[PDB]
Amino acid sequence: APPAKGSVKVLRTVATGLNSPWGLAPLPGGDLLVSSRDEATITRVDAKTGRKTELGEVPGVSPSGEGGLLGIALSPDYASDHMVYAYFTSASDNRIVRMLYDEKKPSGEQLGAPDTVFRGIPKGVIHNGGRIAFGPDKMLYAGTGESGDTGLSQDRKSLGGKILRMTPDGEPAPGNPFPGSPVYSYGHRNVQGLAWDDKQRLFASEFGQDTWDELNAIKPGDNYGWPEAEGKGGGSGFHDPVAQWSTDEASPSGIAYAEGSVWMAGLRGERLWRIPLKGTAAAADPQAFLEGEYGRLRTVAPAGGDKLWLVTSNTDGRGDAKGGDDRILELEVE
Ligand SMILES: O=C(O)c1cc(C(=O)O)c2c(n1)C(=O)C(=O)c1cc(C(=O)O)[nH]c1-2
Ligand SMILES: O[C@@H]1[C@@H](O)[C@@H](O)CO[C@H]1O
Ligand SMILES: O[C@@H]1[C@@H](O)[C@@H](O)CO[C@H]1O
Ligand SMILES: [Ca+2]
Ligand SMILES: [Ca+2]
Repeated sequence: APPAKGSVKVLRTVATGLNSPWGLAPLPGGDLLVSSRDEATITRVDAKTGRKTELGEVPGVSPSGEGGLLGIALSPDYASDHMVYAYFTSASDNRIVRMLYDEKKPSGEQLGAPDTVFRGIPKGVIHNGGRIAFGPDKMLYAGTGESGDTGLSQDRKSLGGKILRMTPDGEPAPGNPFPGSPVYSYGHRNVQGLAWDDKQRLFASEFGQDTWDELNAIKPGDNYGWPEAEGKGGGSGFHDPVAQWSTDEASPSGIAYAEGSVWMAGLRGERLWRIPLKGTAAAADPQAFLEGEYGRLRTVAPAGGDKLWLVTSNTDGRGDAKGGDDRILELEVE
């Protein structure tokens, strides 16, 4: 369905001056919530003006290296329950909490005390994963990393190097591949992107080491090969990527599905990748857009129809931040 050749138009800059923006949760009314990894804040961005409101600081966050306040996601029933979920690196682990958001409260006081729904994910200075999202099945999904310990990914008993699927209350999701376990898929290095297509099939981005970054089509119980395999050609028993990229051209974090393609934000690549899909295969060659125009790109989210939100990441410790960084852009895509 999507054309082989795509396009990306930057309609406008929506907001500026964000610090280490990471998680992005589009609100029903058109506004955005954005987390800061290193400041541990969640901030509301007014879509029209770019005006920023600090909701508050998430308690218990311990930023260091790639860890800190990471993915955020609205409850599937957010419109009525006003619950915001957050994945973050604590003193001891990575974990997921939920907080009651009340926009009628003073700035800084808008987040209720966190309810911890899931704990115990391995942490390190690197490879903490951190992207969370609710699937069309109303279950909570989380990408993790192996924390720099390559031995965790293949170990079904370790929460490191996995995609997890749980109830919103933090219990293993009914119908998961392994009895009593929140593990959905394994053999992952570091996963910071999740998105579903129109047929409710999950895709995930992944950072490779020095050779191949990945876009994977995720099936429950499948083994994506890390650390014995990296990129395509993993061998029998391993599930290969839909597409792979050199680490200098990608190093991908967030992904979004829109207009029949996966859109993938590249950090080191400083570019937005388009992967048009036919079923769970690439329909045509992936194409990159915006290379070096806005620096590092971390997060991309659907804004409805042919529109995307895109978040830069030049303030995350590995960029050269320019005046006004980091920013959110509005894109119109094909
Ligand atoms: O191979 C690379 O050049 C490269 C670059 C980056 C980056 O641009 O920050 C990451 C990685 N690799 C990587 O493997 C990884 O897990 C990772 C996590 C992050 C992040 O900032 O959260 N960046 C990177
Ligand atoms: O190193 C390059 C950088 O200069 C920019 O072009 C983005 O892509 C990276 O591979
Ligand atoms: O039928 C598939 C549809 O599900 C979508 O993936 C686009 O490609 C078509 O061939
Ligand atoms: Ca890498
Ligand atoms: Ca793999």
